[PDB]
Order: sequence, then structure tokens, then C-alpha cells
Amino acid sequence: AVQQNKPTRSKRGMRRSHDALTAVTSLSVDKTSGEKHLRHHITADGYYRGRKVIAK
Amino acid sequence: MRHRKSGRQLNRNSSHRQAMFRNMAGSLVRHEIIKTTLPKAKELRRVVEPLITLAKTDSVANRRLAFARTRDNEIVAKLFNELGPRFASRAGGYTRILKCGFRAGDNAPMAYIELVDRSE
Amino acid sequence: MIGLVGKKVGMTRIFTEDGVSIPVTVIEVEANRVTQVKDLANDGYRAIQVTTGAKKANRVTKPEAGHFAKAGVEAGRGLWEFRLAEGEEFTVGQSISVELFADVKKVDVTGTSKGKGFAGTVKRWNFRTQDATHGNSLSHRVPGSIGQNQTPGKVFKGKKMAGQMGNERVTVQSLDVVRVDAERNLLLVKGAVPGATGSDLIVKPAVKA
Amino acid sequence: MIQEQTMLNVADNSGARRVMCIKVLGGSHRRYAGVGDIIKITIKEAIPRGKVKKGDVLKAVVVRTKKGVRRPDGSVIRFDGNACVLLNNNSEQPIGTRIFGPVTRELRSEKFMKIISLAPEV
Amino acid sequence: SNIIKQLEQEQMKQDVPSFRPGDTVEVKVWVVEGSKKRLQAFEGVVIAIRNRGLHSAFTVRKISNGEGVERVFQTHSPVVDSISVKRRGAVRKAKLYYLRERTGKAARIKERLN
RNA sequence: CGAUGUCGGCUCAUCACAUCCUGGGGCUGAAGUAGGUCCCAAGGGUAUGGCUGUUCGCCAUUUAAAGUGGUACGCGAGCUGGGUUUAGAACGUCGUGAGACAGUUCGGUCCCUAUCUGCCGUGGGCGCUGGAGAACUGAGGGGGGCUGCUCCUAGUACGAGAGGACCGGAGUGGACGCAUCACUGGUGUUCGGGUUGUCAUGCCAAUGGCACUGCCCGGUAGCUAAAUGCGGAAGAGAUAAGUGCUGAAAGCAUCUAAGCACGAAACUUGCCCCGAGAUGAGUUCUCCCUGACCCUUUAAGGGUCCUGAAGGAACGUUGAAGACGACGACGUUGAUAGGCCGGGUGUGUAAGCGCAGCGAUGCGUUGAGCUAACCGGUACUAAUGAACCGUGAGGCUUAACCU
RNA sequence: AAUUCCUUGUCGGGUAAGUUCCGACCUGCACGAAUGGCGUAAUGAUGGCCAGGCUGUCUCCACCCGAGACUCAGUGAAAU
RNA sequence: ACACAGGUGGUCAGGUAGAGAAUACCAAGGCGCUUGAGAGAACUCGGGUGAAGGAACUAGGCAAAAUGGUGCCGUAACUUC
RNA sequence: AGGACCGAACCGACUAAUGUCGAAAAAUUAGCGGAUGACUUGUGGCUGGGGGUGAAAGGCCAAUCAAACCGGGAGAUAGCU
Repeated sequence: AVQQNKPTRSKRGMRRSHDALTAVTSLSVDKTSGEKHLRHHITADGYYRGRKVIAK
Repeated sequence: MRHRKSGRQLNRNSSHRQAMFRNMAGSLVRHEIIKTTLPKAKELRRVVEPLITLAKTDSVANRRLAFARTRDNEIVAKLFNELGPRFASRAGGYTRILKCGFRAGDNAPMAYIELVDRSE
Repeated sequence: MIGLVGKKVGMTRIFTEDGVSIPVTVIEVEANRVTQVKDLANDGYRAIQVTTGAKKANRVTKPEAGHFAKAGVEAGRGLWEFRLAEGEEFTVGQSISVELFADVKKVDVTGTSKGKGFAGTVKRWNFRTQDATHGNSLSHRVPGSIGQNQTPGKVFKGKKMAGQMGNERVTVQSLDVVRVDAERNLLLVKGAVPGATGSDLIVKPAVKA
Repeated sequence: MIQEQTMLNVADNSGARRVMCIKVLGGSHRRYAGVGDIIKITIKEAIPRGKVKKGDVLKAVVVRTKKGVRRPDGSVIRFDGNACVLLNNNSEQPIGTRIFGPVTRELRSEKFMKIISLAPEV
Repeated sequence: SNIIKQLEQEQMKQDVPSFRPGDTVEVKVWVVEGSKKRLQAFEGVVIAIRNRGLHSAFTVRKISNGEGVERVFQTHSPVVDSISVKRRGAVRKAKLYYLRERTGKAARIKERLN
């Protein structure tokens, strides 16, 4: 249930191919406050679609 | 394989699942807005909505029924007296879901669930 | 012979006057609009291409609508091709209806079965379970032995093991057609066709005997 | 559904009380017996004066089934018990004459028409 | 959908007697004898009623000569002929399955007549 | 021999043909029928139980038949441990004894998270050479291929009588496989009700918590079989054994050397599924793109700013789609999901109130009350624009068509 | 037979079928009288057999509720 | 060896039901076990239910299932009574 | 009265599953046997390696038992690897 010969560092790297994270690239700037909030996510202060939504 | 199946387990047995919604609903009504995890928030939508629909009418039977579940005199008095008349006109949809951030410590997607009104 | 594209809308039973309860599926076969005809001259084979339904105008996109534009036919949900049987001839824009099947007695339904997902061999190939008790440890529904030994030293291609079951195009042949309604665009075939209620089916006459 | 090792209540005046099936006939590895089939039985409980005795082999036709049958309209006929009618192992004719309880309609074969006439109901 | 229901509503015979699961009912049913078509009788207790519109059905338990016989019927089949109720019983349950094992003494259903 | 680790059974198989069944033929001391024997033929099929640990074998009962073998006497990094080989113990026999056995008898630790090859599924990358959105072609590959019985013919051909066809047609079944919940049922710890014990709600009443869902009676949607439908095939081409035809060598004759016609579940197709990563990378239809420039080894080049389309992806509501990806619907010009409204279904007469009864309890209001995924509507709530990716006319050579 | 090789002895009971089981026979391969012999009520987490009851052990699995498995975030081994 | 499902002498030990220091629910009192969030595949582990048949499974009824309490009645062969 | 019966505490460890680099260098869960006696248990003593003790297996003697552990002769010897 174990290895037979150790895998090469080359074969090690190929297994790490599909491990890079994906960047966001969807930072919608708010209409009024202009924060860098994600789409369909409220801002850091609680603004969404140009509205004090959180009341906080 | 849950074809056409509803509900969510939320990694809990039924009794605990049910009892935490009994607590979460009353926690909402007393505060009108709470922060919770997103999947929990979506499942709360199928619980409080029946109660506001239960408060759109009023009787003694409904008062006992909304006391049958939710088990609180304070909440049932918060219900049937203010939330009912406040939502007398709306045909369903008494909750809003706002996705806040990410709970650093378990990376959970948290969200804000509140009443539609919240007029101050 | 050519066929049509319907939509599986539930199933029910039709009582006969003989008391024979005949279970039938209900298929709404809308107006099959022939989009484009291919020929031995241009393509290398004689066949037509049809469409049904109507997609949302703002949803249907440029190339497909432009494809629908040369045909001059109102847009539907996707296309389907049908090989001609050398002698029948239909032109672009002709609205094939369910009236074609009001002569036949056995049809063929091509459908896309329900998806069971990653299904075990017991559910996939109907393997026998190995004993529930009598000391059997940690092994009830596994397949067990899958090869011989050193002689083959490998696993043969086509071993029945676990995998994705369902969600695959199948075709039930020779279903007795019962009633062909035009005004309701309905087709009542005996039996049970593949797919969940609401899915799309290719219906065609029975090539088999 | 009757199978091997299935206890059957006797339904004639052949002289038995309890019989046990051993082998469903008609086809290799057939696993079930419906209302109009022949099965091979043994005798496990008999009256002291009957035509048969405890420990013989012969055939029967299972006339009543707790699973029941399905009529072509979809209706079912489920009895309370499992009853058989003994046969003659070569000529297939019933041994006893008087048959108790109802029988189904689907037993209506030319070779079981004798049983149809002797049954009281259905 | 509207398609199945239209297709079903033109099949249900619109003359069902509203019986109750616990009422003794005589059911008359057709029987074909090759060529000769005859009527056949059946009277027992209604122990289970299932409603699905066209697929609505009902089961009748009749203790025959010695033992019980249970039989279901497709309500909307042409095979049934007349479902004349005989006695309004008074039972609480919706499915009377305890009558499968309660014969003789306990098999007395209580008549309602209210 | 610095370990190839077990007899048989179980689950799961694959191949050979010296063929058990089914199929096609030859000959008889084959009348018919039903068999005997030999040849061709591997495609599918090829029991359930009793005793034994058994393989085997005997027996019982079936079946169209319950084939012989190779695969580390297939399979134990898949299970079991009965047999067999551990340390306990006893019987008989042999030995002075320790112990032993052509012997049998009870009990007795079966370890391993898969790197690679392999196999079953499912995606990402780039390429397919201008890019993108779809519909197919079809190389090639895989699945599938079993058969009993009854009737018509006919009780005819044949026969001494008794018996008793072939061939062709049709119906009805067993096993198996694919598919689907309309029916018959299963389950349904998210739906309704009953009820034991006990705690809390200040008490009674009415509810709620826990005791395996506390114990249970029913039960929608799904999933599902024991349920319900469907399939095997015909036919075509070229053949085996074999049957021939017309025919020389060999004036004859001869199935053959020339040629020619039939001839199997076998073979290549036909039937269903996968399938252009088939680098030989296909075809057709459609849509989009027609910038100013510097630069150098004037290179199918890069660089600067300007434009960035068709379309795509991400994000979001999500799904009879699904492990994760992927795939399908919709994203307000919107019915995608929740809620709501009506219906349906399921459970069986809520609570409160009023009457009668000593009371438990029963009756009226009430086929009520409450209803999870189901069905038809409804924007009440949540799917915000836009951004990001993707470009700017598509190398060279030759040839044929037009200046 | 806890002992019997030959052997699944032979006969009878039980079973549709019984190398095990119970009774019997006697050729006891190689029983035997305190290395105790033959029976024996009761008792036994004792060896073997049969029957009723009861059931998913099995025909043949089907569905559902939880803990992992799978995905995301943090930490992070092992034989070889 | 560890912030380890193990082991460790003596005293105290209430309410309801119950024979009981059993068990069930609770009081006093003490805690939610020191990784969570979603998903709701195959398969494994702990369990619930099952149509018809009911040991046919298997080395073997292994395991599960079932029986299970109180009062009264009644109770064989055999026996050291 | 009982080396009596059923059965918790306590003691023991027959069956099965899980575990097997485990939670644990023999445990957990589900059922089981004894449970006023040849019983069990706290504290403190006495018996020691070819000896101690043994309701007797050759078991236990500080996770070690055909003979403990520590140090010494001892760098034993090794026709073998």
C-alpha cells in the first residue's frame, strides 16, 4: 500500500498543477460609497446597491 | 440522491436541527436582524415566514399554535401585536438575505437575515 | 422514416371498455418546424433538421438566430437532425405536426435517463451482496475479486465496477402507440419512456419488427 | 409468492393438513409460484385415513396466495393464507373431491376446470 | 399540469357514492365468461380508501367461507358497476388494517347513523 | 527459505473446444417417432437443496442442459477460518520414559490510509492553425445473440398395429437485461393522530422537551422492487460440415482442376450506446472582427496608445444535474429558488365554547384543524449595472479562375 | 464409542434426500474393572442433533436517520 | 511517554414512578467532551422499518428477532424425594 | 439455613462487531457468569532466579518468563553471513 520507488520532484510538480487559486476579478465598485465590495456582497461598512442596508 | 427532495440536514440530527430553528426564529423576532451562516439563513426562511403568515390572522387558536412552536410568551406577544399588522399587506416574503463576509475561524460564508420592514 | 421531438409530460393509465387498464406516458409533441435540409449534393447525406418550443428572444443569441434567420423560422430550444429514408421530401419552414404518427402501430422513443450519480456495483450491475453476517468484516457491498492472478497480471477492459450510472441517452424500441391527438398535440404510447417528467424525447417509428 | 420451503395449508379432502413445497416447477431456476402453477410438494401433516400419508412426494396447484394476483384492470385479490390443491404426479388430476374456501378466476384452465367446478366461490 | 388533468377528467365516472373507510359496502362487478358478460357481487367492509383523482381506489375485506378475502378496486374502472353503501360505521382511523388480525369478536365495527 | 504466506466455500470472473443444451448436415442393422454415431460450429446459456470442513462423491427433485479443463489445483494488499500446522486437554495404540502416530476428538489473534501500472467513471490544459456558437458525418470500439411449452397445420406424410412428422404460422412463459413509477406495495426520524412515564410552562386545560423517532398506527413527494412496459429477431453479404450442377485431366465418369448456385445461434452487417485527441484532428449552416504607429537581425516579430466584438467565464437564485469539476434553466424585458394564494393529498371531528352525565367520557359547532418535497398562479423577498477574459481581417508556395 | 483402520460397516427411527444424531447388532484393527468399570436426579457462558416460536441470516436486497468518506479554511503525520 | 474513551480506596447521596444504590425524567450542583463550515456520492461503521416465504444462509440459528412483569390457575418423564 | 435462585454496586471475561500506524502496547459497544462466599477489596509485611509461588499452564514474578533485570568475565566463541 506504499510506494515502490520515490516519485521524482518533476512528477511531484505535475501533481501540483491544478492547485493555484483563482483571482477574484469581480470587485464591483459601489455606486455611492464606492467601496471594493464583491458582487452580491455588502460593503465593509454595510452599503449595498447604494443603500445603508445594514442600518449599522 | 435527493431527487426533488427538500430540506437541509445542516450536519445535525433532526431533533437538534428542529430545536435550533425554534431558538433561531425567536432570536430573530426579538432583534429583527441577526448575523448567521448563509445556508442556515436560507433554511430560516422556511420557518419564520410561516409565523408571520400565522400572525397575519389572529385568534386564540393561532396564539396557542404560535406558542406551540417557538415556546415563548415574549415572542408570541412580539408576534400577533406588532409584526402581524406591520406585515398585513405583504403577500409573503418577509425576510431579506444580505451576504456579509467570511467568518474568519472556520471560513464560513456568513450573511445577514432581517425583516423587510425594520423601520426606525 | 422520420420522427419528431416531444416532451415527456407525466404518465397515467387509460381504461379500455374491456376493463384493460393500459398505462401510458403522455408526450406533448409541439409543431416541429423544419429548420434546415441537408443533401447528398452539398453534404453527402439527405436529412432534415427540426426545432420545437420557443426560447426567450433576449436569451437566444446572435449566431443561432442568424441561423434561424436564413431558414426564416421562429426560434426554438435547440435543433435535432433526422435522416431521411430516401424518397420523402420536406422543405425549409414546413411545420411538421403529430399528424404524421396517425398511421403507425409501434414507435421508438429515444430519451435521456435519470441520473443516479456515482452508483455502486450492486445498483449498477446487480452484483450479489456477500453475506451480511457470519463473520463478514467490513465487506458487504464491495465487488470482491476483480482479476485472476499473475497470468493476466492486469484487469481486463470492461470490468463491471462502480461508476456513473444513468444520465445517459437510451432508447426503448417498439412501444405500441395508443392514441394520437392533434388538437392537444398529445401522443399516448404504451409503457414507460426514459427521462424525468419534462425532459425531451426523440420519437420515431419502429425500425425493428 | 410461493417458493421452496414454503408451508401450504391444504385445501381439499385429500387428507392432509400442512404441506411444504420443495421445488417450483416449470423452467430452470424459476424462483416463484403464482396462482396457476404446478409445484412439487412433500406432506408434513396428514389425517389418519386420507388418500395420502406423511412423507410422500407429489404435485399441487397453489390456489390461494397471500400475495394474491393482479387482474387486468389493476385490482388485486389477496387472500388470508396460502392454499393448494393436490395432484396426481403424472395425470395432474386432483386427488380429493370437496374443495374448501374460494378460488381465483385465473385458475380457469381446461386441466383445472375440474377444480373450478368443485370450488364453492369465484 | 393542466395536460394530464384534462386528459384524466374525461375518464372519471362522475357518480361515485361517497363512502367512508369503515362502512360496509356491497360492490357489484362485471365478469366476462368468454362471450357471456355477467355481473358479480361483493360485500365486505371498506378498510382502505386512497384518493388520487383518476387513480382513486378502495379496498374491501370480506370474510369468505372460512377465511378472509381482501380485494382492491380501481374506482374509475368500467369493471366496477355499483358501489351501494350498506351501513355507516363509526371508526376513528383512516385505514382499518387491524381488521386483518381481529376476527370474530373484535371484528364488530360500530355502526354510526348520526 | 534477509518469507511466492493458506484446503474449500463466498463475491466476481475470462479464455480454450477435445461441444452438456440449442443450430446446421452425413450414414445405419434410422419404417415413423424417438434415439445411436461421426463431422462442422464458441455466440449465448450452462440448478436448488441433504450429509461431509471438503474438492470429490452418493442421494432427493428438477431442467432444453445441470459440459471437460487452463487461469500460482483463478480469485484471502477482496471477506470467511470449518479443515489444516502453534502453546491447553482427553481416548486407543507404540515406547521403560521424555514423546510419537497408516490415527480422531472438543477450543483456539487472518495486519496494510494505494505512489505506479491496470480498470471503471469524471474534469482541467493545449492543440485542431483567424476566433466563436451549434447540428452531424463516420473511422474505430463496446453491448446485445438462451430457450421451454401449447395450438393450427394434423392426428396429415409414414405405419402391421401401437404410435406418429418435417416444414411454416401464432399465442403464452422461465432466466436475464434495459427503462419507468400510472397501478399493486416498501420506506418515508421534515406530515397528522393516539398513548405510558416524567419535568417545565405559577395550577387545571391546552402544548412543548426527553426517554432508540420514547413506544407505535397511518402516510405525500422521491427512491424502489416483489410492480409495470420493452428487447433478443428477421433479412442481407461472404462461408464450415455438407448438397449440388454442368464438366475435363482420365472420349466414360467425376461436387472441381475453369466456372457456377445454395448452405449455421458461427463470420462481416443489420439493432442500441460511445465516438473527429480518427494529430489522416472531417463536413455543413450561422455570427463577429476591415486601428494610428514606432522598431529592428523589413521578423508568420515585438513594443506604444487607441479599440476591445461574436461570445465566454466569473458571481448570484438553482435543478428529477451532481462526490468536486462538469452539465441544464433563469438572472428583473425575470416565474430560477423561497414565501404567499387557491387546489390536491395525507391524517380522522382541532382549540374554545355550549348541553347531558356523580365522573371517566360522549354529542353539537365540525369531514373539522393542520398539512413536508406535489400541481396551477403570483414578482412580496433575493438573482444590481456593468466589469474581467477574448481582438483588430487571418503565413508561405503552387495551380486554376478574373483585372 | 472422545477409542472402529477397513467404512459413510449393517439394520431400524428421524429426512423429499442424513459421512453428523438416537437405538441395536458384535469381527472390540488397538474397551475393561481406583492409570477405576457401568449407570445416574440436579447442575453447566460445555460437545453434537432435532422441533416449535421468531425473525433481513437467506431468496434479493430496498428505503430512511446519524458518524466518516467528498469540497472549503487552519494545523499537519506514517510504514516505504 | 500525551490536555490519552482506561485504572484509583472511604463519606454524603433528594423529588416522581418504581421492590431497588435498576431504570426513565429532573433538584442541588456541574457541564456541551478544545477544530469548524457546508455537501447530503460509491463504500464502511452505529441503528430504524419491511411486502411474501421463514434456517431454505452457514462449518454451526453467529448475529439479530423474539420471550420478558404482577396476581391467580395449572404443571409430565424422571428422581438421591 | 444454604460453597441456594434472580439481579445492581463490586469482581470476572463466554459470543459478536469495531479497532489493528487504534482513544488504548488487550480497550469500547451490545448482550453474558459469580454476586453471604473456596467471595471481593484498602493498608502494611514475609518468601527470590534454577529459586520463589502455583485450585498445576509450566502459568506469574514491575508491558520482559523453558527461566527476570543490572553490571562483570567479555572484544566469549562463531568451519556461518
